[PDB]
Amino acid sequence: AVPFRRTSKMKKRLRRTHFKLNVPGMTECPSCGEMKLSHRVCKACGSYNGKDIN
Amino acid sequence: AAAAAAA
Amino acid sequence: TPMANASTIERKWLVVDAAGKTLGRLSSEVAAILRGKHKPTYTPHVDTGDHVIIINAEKIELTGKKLTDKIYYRHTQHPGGLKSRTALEMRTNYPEKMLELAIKGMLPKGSLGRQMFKKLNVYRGSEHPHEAQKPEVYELRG
Amino acid sequence: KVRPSVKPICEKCKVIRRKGKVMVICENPKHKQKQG
Amino acid sequence: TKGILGRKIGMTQVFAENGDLIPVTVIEAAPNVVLQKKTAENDGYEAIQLGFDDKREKLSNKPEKGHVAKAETAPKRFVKELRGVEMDAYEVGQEVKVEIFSAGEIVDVTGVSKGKGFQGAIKRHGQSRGPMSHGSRYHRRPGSMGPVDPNRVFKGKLLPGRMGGEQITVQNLEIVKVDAERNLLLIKGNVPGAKKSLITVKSAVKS
RNA sequence: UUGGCACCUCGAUGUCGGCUCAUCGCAUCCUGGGGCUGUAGUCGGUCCCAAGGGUUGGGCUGUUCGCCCAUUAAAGCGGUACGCGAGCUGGGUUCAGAACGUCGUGAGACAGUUCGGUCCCUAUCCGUCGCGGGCGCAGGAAAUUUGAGAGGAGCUGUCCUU
RNA sequence: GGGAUAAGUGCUGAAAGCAUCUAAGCAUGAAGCCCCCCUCAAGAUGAGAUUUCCCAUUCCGCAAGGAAGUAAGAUCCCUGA
Repeated sequence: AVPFRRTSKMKKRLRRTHFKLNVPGMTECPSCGEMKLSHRVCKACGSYNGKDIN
Repeated sequence: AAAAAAA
Repeated sequence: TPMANASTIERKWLVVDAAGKTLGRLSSEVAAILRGKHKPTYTPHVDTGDHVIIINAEKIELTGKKLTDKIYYRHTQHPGGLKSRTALEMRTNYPEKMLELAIKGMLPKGSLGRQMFKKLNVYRGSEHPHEAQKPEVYELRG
Repeated sequence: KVRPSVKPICEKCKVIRRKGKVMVICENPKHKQKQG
Repeated sequence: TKGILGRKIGMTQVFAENGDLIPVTVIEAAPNVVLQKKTAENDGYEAIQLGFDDKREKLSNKPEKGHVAKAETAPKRFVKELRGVEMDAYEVGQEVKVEIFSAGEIVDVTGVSKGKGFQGAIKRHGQSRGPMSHGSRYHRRPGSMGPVDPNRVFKGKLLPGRMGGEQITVQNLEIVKVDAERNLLLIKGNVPGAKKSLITVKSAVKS
């Protein structure tokens, strides 16, 4: 449970290839925008298909 | 001897 | 100062018939052809060798009692994975990889060795599908 | 019997060399010897 | 040989001609439409394609719609090959039904087994369990990886992992009853897989 | 196996016996095929070819070993740091306490015996067991597939006819 | 259940006019072997094969090539096993 050798810079950067995170499913809000993530109520106008329900 | 009793 | 060819190599196609020769004596000549030892423009890092086609691989023969005594091993990465067959069974079913194992044994080991293995083409006799390349018949030196 | 000292036991024994192996055959089956 | 492929519904029990009680697996496996005939001069081997459980046009692609246009049928959910059937004996678009199997025959049943998730070595490999008492801190663990001298673990060391989801063939099952009206096959014994999964029933290798 | 030497390790290579997991070699315990028998048949003896598979549940003792009970087709020998403690237990060896016998004036000692006695580690890399993301496979795709190769399985008893 | 086999059992036969399981030619023969039973398998860079869709735009780069939109198709997001 003890590291025998230190990790080099290149192996660390290769391990950090998949550490990035993705862009969310964000789309144009039909009321005002911009923008609104899919299948959630818009935080700006408080509308959802298409009534102001807050 | 060689007793493994390390503390 | 001396010449060293690179991307100017002209590669020819040769047909070698294995009806009466050994496994064996022809395989070293084919490996030397594939390395490019017959050309004066040989450069050891650029693969100046040319293509060769071997036909009648089932007609190969080998002297002595090697038909029952010579054993080919194909050990896996598993314990107890030693699998063995004789030279008669390897010739009777499919002698193509018999000939390619001979050439791979006599070729150098490395990236160029795997590249020069790609120019080899071994077929069961006596026709090859490379008539579009117009290969010439090569006779063995002995 | 398999022994590395294959020898003719009696006068009827005959020494032969089947398959590169020294053997003795005889009319008596007790005298049958092989090596290797 | 002959065979047919379908969906199993569940298990029931049927007594037949005596007092004896038989565990019975119910399979919906009809109709199956011949989609493609593989030939040795073109494909290199002899086989037939069977399609089962046709679906809506919304769930089918344009290549899937064009592939079944030759057989004059709707696109189907399950396509598998049978090899080697008695060539030819079937034309492209002919319906294969459950009447090919009599209710005394011996068949081979194959399918994808039920998934168990990532499981330990005791359940996945049947390995024996360590003591729970007399000071022991050892149970539910796979074991020693091997000797010291190779300086490595040999390939094939049984370790925890995902169990199930693989193809399992159960050999020499017997048909109890065939239902031509409701497209049902009644098979003696247990059949691998979960409910409403794809089950392929082929004739056994006799004898 | 018991030894011999002291080449490697004393700025540490954890040492017995069990548990778990195994793998390999036959100088083969059974099963398979045979030769010779002072083999009438069953059961046997010896020597060949054969590692494919399988080779047990207890009582005693820390014990391996060994003896005994009951089976079995048989309860085979060994190697892998006398396989395996960053996988597990400390019963015995092998700490600090206290006794018995013996030796020693004595402090103390005893492969002589007995009672009791802290077993740490969050896995970096190679290895193994599973599951993904890329790119390639000279256009982009949805399906169905051949098989170069690889893994799994491989054991046998009893009864009736002849 | 097939094929080549080990130990064995042999047939026809000469070196050596005989004899002979062998030096040429044919067999038979084991839970060994290679298949038939099951499973993974074209990253098998040697990247295989069959069926069926989509089509051959625009703008630069005179050649190689590079950007934008899209068809077939797939994904982000959501309901779940």
